[PDB]
Amino acid sequence: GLFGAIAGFIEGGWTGMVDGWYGYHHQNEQGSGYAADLKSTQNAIDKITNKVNSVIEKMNTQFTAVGKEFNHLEKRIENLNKKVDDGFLDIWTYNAELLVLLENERTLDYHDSNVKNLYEKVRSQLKNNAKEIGNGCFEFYHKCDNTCMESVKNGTYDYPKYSEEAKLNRE
Amino acid sequence: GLFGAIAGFIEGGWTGMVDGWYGYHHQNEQGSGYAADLKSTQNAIDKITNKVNSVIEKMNTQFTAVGKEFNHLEKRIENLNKKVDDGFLDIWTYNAELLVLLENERTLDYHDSNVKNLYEKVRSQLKNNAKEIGNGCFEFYHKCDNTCMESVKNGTYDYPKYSEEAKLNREEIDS
Amino acid sequence: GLFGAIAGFIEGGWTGMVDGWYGYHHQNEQGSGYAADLKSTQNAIDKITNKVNSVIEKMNTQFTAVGKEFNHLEKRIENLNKKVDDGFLDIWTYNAELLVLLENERTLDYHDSNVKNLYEKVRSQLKNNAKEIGNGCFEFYHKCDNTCMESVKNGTYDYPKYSEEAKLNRE
Amino acid sequence: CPKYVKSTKLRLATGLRNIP
Amino acid sequence: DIVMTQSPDSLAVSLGERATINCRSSQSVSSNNKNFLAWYQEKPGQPPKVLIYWASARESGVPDRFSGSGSGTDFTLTISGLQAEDVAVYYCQQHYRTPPTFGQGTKVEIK
Amino acid sequence: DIVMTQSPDSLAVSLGERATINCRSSQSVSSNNKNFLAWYQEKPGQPPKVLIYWASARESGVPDRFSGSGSGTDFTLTISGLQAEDVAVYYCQQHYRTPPTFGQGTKVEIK
Amino acid sequence: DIVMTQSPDSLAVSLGERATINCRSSQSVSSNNKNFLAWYQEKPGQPPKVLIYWASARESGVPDRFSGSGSGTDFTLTISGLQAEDVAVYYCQQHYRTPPTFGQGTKVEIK
Amino acid sequence: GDTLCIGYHANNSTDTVDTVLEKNVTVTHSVNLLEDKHNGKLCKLRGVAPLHLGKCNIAGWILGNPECESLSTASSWSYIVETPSSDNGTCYPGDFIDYEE
Amino acid sequence: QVQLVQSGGGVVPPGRSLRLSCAASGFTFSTYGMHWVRQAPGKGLEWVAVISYDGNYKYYADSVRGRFTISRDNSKNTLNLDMNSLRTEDTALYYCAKDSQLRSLLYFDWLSQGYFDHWGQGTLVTVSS
Amino acid sequence: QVQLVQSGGGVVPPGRSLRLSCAASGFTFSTYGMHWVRQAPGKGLEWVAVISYDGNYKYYADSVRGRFTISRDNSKNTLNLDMNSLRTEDTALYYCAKDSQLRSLLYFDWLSQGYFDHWGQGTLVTVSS
Amino acid sequence: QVQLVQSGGGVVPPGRSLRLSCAASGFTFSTYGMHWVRQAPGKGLEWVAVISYDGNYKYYADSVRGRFTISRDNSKNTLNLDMNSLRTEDTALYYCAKDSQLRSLLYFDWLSQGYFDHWGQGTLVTVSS
Ligand SMILES: *[C@@H]1O[C@H](CO)[C@@H](O)[C@H](O)[C@H]1NC(C)=O
Ligand SMILES: *[C@@H]1O[C@H](CO)[C@@H](O)[C@H](O)[C@H]1NC(C)=O
Ligand SMILES: *[C@@H]1O[C@H](CO)[C@@H](O)[C@H](O)[C@H]1NC(C)=O
Ligand SMILES: *[C@@H]1O[C@H](CO)[C@@H](O)[C@H](O)[C@H]1NC(C)=O
Ligand SMILES: *[C@@H]1O[C@H](CO)[C@@H](O)[C@H](O)[C@H]1NC(C)=O
Ligand SMILES: *[C@@H]1O[C@H](CO)[C@@H](O)[C@H](O)[C@H]1NC(C)=O
Ligand SMILES: *[C@@H]1O[C@H](CO)[C@@H](O)[C@H](O)[C@H]1NC(C)=O
Ligand SMILES: *[C@@H]1O[C@H](CO)[C@@H](O)[C@H](O)[C@H]1NC(C)=O
Repeated sequence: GLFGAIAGFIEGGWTGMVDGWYGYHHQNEQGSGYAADLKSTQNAIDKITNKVNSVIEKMNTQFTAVGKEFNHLEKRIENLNKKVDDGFLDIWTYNAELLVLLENERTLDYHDSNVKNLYEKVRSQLKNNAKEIGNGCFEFYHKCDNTCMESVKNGTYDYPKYSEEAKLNRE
Repeated sequence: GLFGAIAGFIEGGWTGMVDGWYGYHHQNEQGSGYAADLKSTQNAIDKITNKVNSVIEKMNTQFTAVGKEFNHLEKRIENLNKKVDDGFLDIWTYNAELLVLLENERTLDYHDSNVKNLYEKVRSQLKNNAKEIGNGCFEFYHKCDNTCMESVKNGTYDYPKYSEEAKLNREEIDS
Repeated sequence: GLFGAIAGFIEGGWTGMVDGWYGYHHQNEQGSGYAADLKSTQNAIDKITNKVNSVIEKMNTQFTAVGKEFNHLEKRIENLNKKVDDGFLDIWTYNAELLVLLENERTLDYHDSNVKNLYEKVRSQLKNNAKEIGNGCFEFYHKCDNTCMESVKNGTYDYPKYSEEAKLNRE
Repeated sequence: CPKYVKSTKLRLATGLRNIP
Repeated sequence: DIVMTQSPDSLAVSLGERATINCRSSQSVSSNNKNFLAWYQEKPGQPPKVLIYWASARESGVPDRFSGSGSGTDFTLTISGLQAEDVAVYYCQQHYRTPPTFGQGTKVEIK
Repeated sequence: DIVMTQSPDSLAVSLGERATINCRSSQSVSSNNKNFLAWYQEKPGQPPKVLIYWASARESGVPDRFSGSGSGTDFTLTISGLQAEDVAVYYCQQHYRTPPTFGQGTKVEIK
Repeated sequence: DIVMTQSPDSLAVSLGERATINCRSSQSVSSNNKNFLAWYQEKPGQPPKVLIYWASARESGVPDRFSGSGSGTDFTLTISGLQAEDVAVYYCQQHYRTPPTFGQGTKVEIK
Repeated sequence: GDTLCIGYHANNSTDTVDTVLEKNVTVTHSVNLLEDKHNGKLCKLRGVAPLHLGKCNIAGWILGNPECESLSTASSWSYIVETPSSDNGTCYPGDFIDYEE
Repeated sequence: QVQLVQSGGGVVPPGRSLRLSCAASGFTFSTYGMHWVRQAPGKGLEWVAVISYDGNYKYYADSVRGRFTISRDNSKNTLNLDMNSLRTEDTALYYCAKDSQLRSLLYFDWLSQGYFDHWGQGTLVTVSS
Repeated sequence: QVQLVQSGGGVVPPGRSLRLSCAASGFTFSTYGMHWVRQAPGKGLEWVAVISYDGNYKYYADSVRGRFTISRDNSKNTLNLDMNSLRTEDTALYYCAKDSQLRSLLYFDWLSQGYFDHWGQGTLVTVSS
Repeated sequence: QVQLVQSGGGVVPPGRSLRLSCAASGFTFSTYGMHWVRQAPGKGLEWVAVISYDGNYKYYADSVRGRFTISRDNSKNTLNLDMNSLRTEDTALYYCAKDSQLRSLLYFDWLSQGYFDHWGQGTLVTVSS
């Protein structure tokens, strides 16, 4: 977690939301539950499947015959064949292992970045109409109903619509 | 981008400026126009040229003759040579392709990092004297005359001298 | 210097402290001193020793015999062996150099990550009781003894305890 | 034993950017 | 599911003229320049083969005279120089959510 | 420095039943789902040997009838199925600060 | 662009002593602890060769008696023990902007 | 006013590392992945001294060249060492076929 | 050339099971997810079920949820559908399709699946007495 | 060994084209940028033009902009300078120089060039009737 | 298999030096760290010192600091422990142990070691008049 969102300022995930890698939990007078931000996790799914395809498809191996045989009178070239196979084994093992490790670290950092910039988008779209209570949660200064939820998640939240009402409860 | 500054909280690029990767678009009562930042994109050019130099030149290669010839009674050694060349082909193709893709992502992340750092520098330099109106734009709470753009673009903006008029005009705005 | 903490909005490190990679500089009416964030840099050396083991120890080799002897009547086989040696030389130098370069950059930016995430944690606490004067230094709006120094070293700051005093002190 | 490389320096960084 | 219907149906034109079929979706389908729609054509007794994929490209094998364009929520199939053995049934398709809601179906027939 | 401690000292216990040995630390020891404790068993005139590492895992050579547990600041050692050769001295230590302090010592002895 | 001036112009000293010429730039040239300045020297009938690059280093083949320093906007070239074969013209050159600008130049010669 | 600060460690280490984006950057702590120090010795591989034939090649030891009858035999060896000045091989001229074999 | 041959359909009364199989050939099978789609008589096509490349995740249409059991096998390259508690509405013409996105990952029940590349020859099923 | 030789200069009345070629050998030419620089008689040096390693992006000074045309042929390791629209002030001694930053990238009109490593022997160009 | 055998103990009057050394076998030495820890005749065990894997960083306890000296030689597979200015409370049974963490970096003054993997038999060390 280089960006510090997952296992950072958010203590942990939610186990009751199997509907998206990134979601919102909201409660108000007439609604409570877990729902996902469709666009962000859809883009994440597409990018990750492209990443996996990029990792796998770059195998372009033609028809090879690794098995070779040599009798006693040319043990030297048999040792050379063993040397070639051992070297190929070594380079493949080292490169593949470190590639897998680096790719896993980058994937975890990608998910961390998606959580972080989803939080960034929400706070930027919300400004000071809510207090940052912590743990990636927001406490609104005004009545924010279901269409207010849809305004926040869809991206069409309105600043001046609730500004006066928020200022009423802020003093 | 992983920082949300390339197609992030700043949506689209600017074709209006030509004098660098990272810049500004400002308008005030006396003038307007694009004004590209100098130092940040100069450092960016330096690091990118070192990056491409490292990618290209770190592969050193000596004289060799990969072309071998064999006769009909020695098909085994011919196939061994073919296997050696083919294995080198696969190693080079995969290592090069993954290097290209990883470095592409790395340099795009670098550019996103640079533009976000520029935005964070201007945001920390201006702070409460300006209003973040989204899309990477600051609206001053005062009418800054000159050296204001210049000091923002080189990180030496004098905060407290403008702060008095900024807060005086602020009271008109936020009650 | 991607995330912008080291060599970014921090002018430079403190050479007067040796305790940790990610240290503090407290100062109150008694005096000043240097200390280190135990958890963060403990985690840092733990992950970096894991990096060192995953780079060095993972290099997987068994018995090899490189040198081979050939006469003047076996020039083609010796040339093939020379090409093999040069090929593995080229592969190993290329991957070694690029991999160590990438690991260097990733480790430097992990340090940047830890410093910035620590800065963001101390900003997440102390949300409106400190002026961010710059260069990573918080100018506190309330006088508090070392319970608050150790408390921001320690993850248990009490905002409402000093919130009203901070409001009163601000004009 | 490790593989031979004609490189000169492979120093895997472990510490911060040393800026006194 | 994203309900999706096309207005013109059972259109009948003779040979050589144009036949347009616009197709509407209740919710935005395309995003990030990714137009998620396909057109499918089948004759009676024949499997439905793909006609236009991605709503702008051409699957190799279909005649060049078949083309389509559009973005957002309006997506049109245009036939120029319609030929006799191209009488069939055309289906819309949105592969944006997991349930692919096809259009209720439009049909072309010679005049 | 962090100092270890164990409440039972020179406890007397017979064959076949449980001998619990707790261990209390000055402050917290574990961090990031890792218990930083090791137990040490040595007979008189014998070198100490590592007994339980990370307060939950078992080694090669240590009998299956013997294990341990604990999390946080109080860690326990259980003697299940006591043999006569188990008469020894058991030790705590935290390898969480650069001085790993050892406990003042506890003993098991045949009741 | 950027203009610079070498205040001593056509200064004359004999063999063995010290010759100092400065270089004041219109704006700062050095960045990230690196000096972006070079010095050039030409003899009559010869192209101007590089003398000191990055204001502190030395081109291989240049005698050790040629040394220079400086930071920010002020830089100095110093001659330790002038020789009669070093009568020539010295230049400043900031390679920081796309118009590299050479100084007006100074002359060193026998007294 | 009371003031807390955020910083990072700094020392006087002259160790430098090279990255993709920049070259010759000093760092506080490092480990060197490449070792360039050799003891200038032929250590026993697998705990076995090499069959150092001195002034004779494989032909001298195996065929029995009289110039190297002095050197004794070993129950085992890991690898065989020949000096570059080893010329005392097949003293009678001829073709020792499959010698490298 | 892709080929999706299928057989096993026929006449069936309501209230009993039915097995269908769609063999695949001419292309690599274990990398492409496969799809099910049906043609009610006198109606349009509609969605049935999907299964991923690895067969780990299995998604269903809203209409036939809990009654249709999709599975695949990669040893013999067959996509099979199981039939539980049929009704007269289930009478249709079944088509086995292939997804387009290579190695498409389906970890949530609404994700953007690819379009249909290639379609089967069709098998006839009737639910009548 | 780096070598820079150029020729083709001479006397020319105003208003007719003149072309100069600076052939280079003994070093890797295609991986380095080149420069043009001139010595006005009785005056100091001043910059003329620069071309990068790939030859895509070119730049000129504020005195000869829109009149000169710097060009390059890496297949012959030959630098060229098309030179039109003369005036009397243009008389000088032309040198071809090599930049120091290996494979430097020039993308805008203010970047930092490298220092000049090696210079040509110099050819005379003059403007007289 | 691991072996930690040491010798060099005996009777030493106060104020005079003493040197201890334990060699190791059966495992790779330079990778793992090494420790010293002492058991008083009746009191119990208490920590002494530690050295890093490469021997660059040498760390001490809070009691024997300024009097002991830790050193190691990876070529000879030998640990060492020199001593200055002993006092009467240095009677113990000196143990040298191993570190479980592979290639651990002991950079700063409070980092966490690993559990002491395997142990030496112990050589007798005492101080008396
Ligand atoms: C200030 O600079 C602006 C451009 O930012 C220019 O239009 C204007 O003439 C200058 N005004 C003064 C008063 O210096
Ligand atoms: C930034 O520009 C302003 C305006 O000219 C100037 O006063 C200031 O000195 C500049 N800062 C630096 C560090 O060059
Ligand atoms: C804070 O710390 C110092 C030691 O660091 C302590 O002696 C002092 O009493 C404390 N100051 C206050 C004001 O409590
Ligand atoms: C620090 O936090 C711990 C729990 O993590 C708590 O017990 C303690 O009181 C806090 N403060 C100090 C000064 O140790
Ligand atoms: C750094 O300075 C310290 C004094 O604080 C000195 O003992 C040490 O030798 C110096 N380090 C180096 C590498 O020169
Ligand atoms: C690296 O920089 C140091 C100063 O920081 C300098 O002494 C040294 O010569 C440089 N080395 C290289 C290879 O550039
Ligand atoms: C052994 O080698 C030496 C090398 O100086 C040579 O003079 C001598 O004749 C050789 N003896 C035999 C028996 O080959
Ligand atoms: C080290 O060398 C000794 C002496 O030859 C040998 O007995 C021992 O087996 C070697 N060490 C190992 C770990 O094999």
